[PDB]
Amino acid sequence: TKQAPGVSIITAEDIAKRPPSNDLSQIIRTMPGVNLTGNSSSGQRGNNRQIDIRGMGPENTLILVDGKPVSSRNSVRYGWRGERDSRGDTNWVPADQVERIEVIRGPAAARYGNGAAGGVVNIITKQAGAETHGNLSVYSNFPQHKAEGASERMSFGLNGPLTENLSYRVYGNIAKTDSDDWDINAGHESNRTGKQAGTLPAGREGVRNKDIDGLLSWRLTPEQTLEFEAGFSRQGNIYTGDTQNTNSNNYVKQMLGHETNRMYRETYSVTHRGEWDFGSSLAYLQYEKTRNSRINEGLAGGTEGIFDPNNAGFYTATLRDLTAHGEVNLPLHLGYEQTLTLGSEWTEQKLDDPSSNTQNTEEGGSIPGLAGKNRSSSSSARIFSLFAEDNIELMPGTMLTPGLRWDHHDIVGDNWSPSLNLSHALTERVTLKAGIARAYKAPNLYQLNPDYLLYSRGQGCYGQSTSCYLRGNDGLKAETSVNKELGIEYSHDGLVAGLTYFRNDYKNKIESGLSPVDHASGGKGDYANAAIYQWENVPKAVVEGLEGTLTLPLADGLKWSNNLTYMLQSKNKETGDVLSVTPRYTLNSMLDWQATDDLSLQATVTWYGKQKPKKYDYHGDRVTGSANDQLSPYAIAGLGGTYRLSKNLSLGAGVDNLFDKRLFRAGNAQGVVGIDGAGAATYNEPGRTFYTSLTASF
Ligand SMILES: [Fe+3]
Repeated sequence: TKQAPGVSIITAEDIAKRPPSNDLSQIIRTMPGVNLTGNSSSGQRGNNRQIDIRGMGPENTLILVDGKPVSSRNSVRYGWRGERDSRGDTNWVPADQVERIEVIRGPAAARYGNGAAGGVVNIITKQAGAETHGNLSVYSNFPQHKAEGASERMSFGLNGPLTENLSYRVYGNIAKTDSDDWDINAGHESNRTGKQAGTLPAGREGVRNKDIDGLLSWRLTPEQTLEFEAGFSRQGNIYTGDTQNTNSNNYVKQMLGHETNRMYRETYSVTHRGEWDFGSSLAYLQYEKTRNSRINEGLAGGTEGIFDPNNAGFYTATLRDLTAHGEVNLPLHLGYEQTLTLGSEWTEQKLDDPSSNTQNTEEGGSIPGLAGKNRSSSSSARIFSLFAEDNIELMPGTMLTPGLRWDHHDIVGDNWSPSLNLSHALTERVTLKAGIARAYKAPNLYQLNPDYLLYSRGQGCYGQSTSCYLRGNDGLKAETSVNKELGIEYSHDGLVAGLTYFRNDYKNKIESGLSPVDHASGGKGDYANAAIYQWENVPKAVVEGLEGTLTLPLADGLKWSNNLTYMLQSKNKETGDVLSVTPRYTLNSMLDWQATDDLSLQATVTWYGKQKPKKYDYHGDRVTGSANDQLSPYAIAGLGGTYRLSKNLSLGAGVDNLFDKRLFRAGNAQGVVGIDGAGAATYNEPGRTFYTSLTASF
């Protein structure tokens, strides 16, 4: 099936029947245990939501394409409140060239190591067969309300042999998601007075995509396959007024409807695959080079994450990420039947960011050990990793899987991530699964870097009103999490009923600090001798909830599917505030009718529970008025169909959000001077939207 405890498959056929506008987050987020959330609780860049597994935040969600990491978002400045002005890393592969998506949550994902603390999303592409095939896929949606941005998408694939031992596969995508109108949130905004009167919290940023991938497979012997692939992708946005704090200036307005960030992503990969008697082998080299070109922003207080009109123009941040991986897999025959996997991994992240490191110390006064001007643009970390998984058959139908991962991070030091995964047949229809693993999170190159320096005159300083600096800290420990999960599943004649409890005990979550470690010397007026905070390790945090799935065959042609997320707890145990903001629950419900041999029909309902904002502001003081606002439970219904015209041509058509339930970003979560908070009202939910699709394939 598509749902075991801790794991979900999305198939090409699923993607086809619930087409995404553009980004895959749309369909990935409907898996149990998965939300579409910001990383922390500020609501900053709140229309830029990314995949979150079990409320661990999206920085703890590792995105792979065919087993190879995507790290491109690590090229976007990481801000004071743990958000990047990034659309995430699930929009690099076009929907219609995906074979399947694998989502691995909690203890079963730790084995993947750095940044799999929430879990892994592996986006798997269609490959060549024994013959040549190819496809041409087009999708086009049509919002009821014009304010909301429509999406258009055209991709092709082409795959097959060249020789007896030479296979290839190529695809290309062109797509565009129009931005929401600059004024979509007008009349819904938080109360804005004085200087900030007239300001608006923005709708969804638009994106233009260009994706080209080529792969050559070379199986130069019976037991030896060698793969070369290159990826060229380009996302340029369509700006619609978004700023960190929802303030505006003149440069912002000048740029409405213009490209203000472009990401170029280049991937080259060498992969050798072995199969012989003793067992299996895999090793790969990926070089990911990301260029993040965007308009200079300020790094101080209310000027953090607005276009800086004193330093107008684009800079380019450059991420060179290098990944090499080796695994062999061994069948073994002993007192217990088993399979042993042995592996090394090596990664290098070089970040050149010529803008992030430029906050100067004149106003707050200077910081011993930090040069106020011409600090290095450069950050880097290498992790070396060794691991062995043992997949032990005790008695047929029962598997015990212990694995040890050891990682050497060249700054933070040594990590030991042990794991144990049990699956037990209690019956031929019932399976119990238990798992406890310690997953691993390396500090990001922003958190780690003593040259990375933000400033506030007070409004963003914890436990005071005075000026303060926030500073990078190479003294940081890595974040570790003991992800526990206990689950049970009945599966028989496509009847599936399962429920999982998960608890992740979260140690040394990295976060803007609560106590000054120091005070600077000198600078201007009341702002002089500002307090110094660094990126700190929070001792303890907890997430806890329930994943459920229930699939009933109503009739032979008719299938009723349901996935449930219920979030019990999400607590920073130091401040007692929430980590993420997620709906209390999420129920996704599909009815799938095979109405003919040729016609298939789909009704879907998604129910979102209550959403509560953070209780405390940047000061650590309790928020008041509209900063407390919660979002009521709501549902989104949709109908669709796919009418097969020939083995060569299929048409799709449907309506997302049938009953036109809409939500509007009112701003960030808390109040600032002149800008009331918006609590949980931090994102735009789009209204009724018609769509059509056409897929031609040999
Ligand atoms: Fe300020």
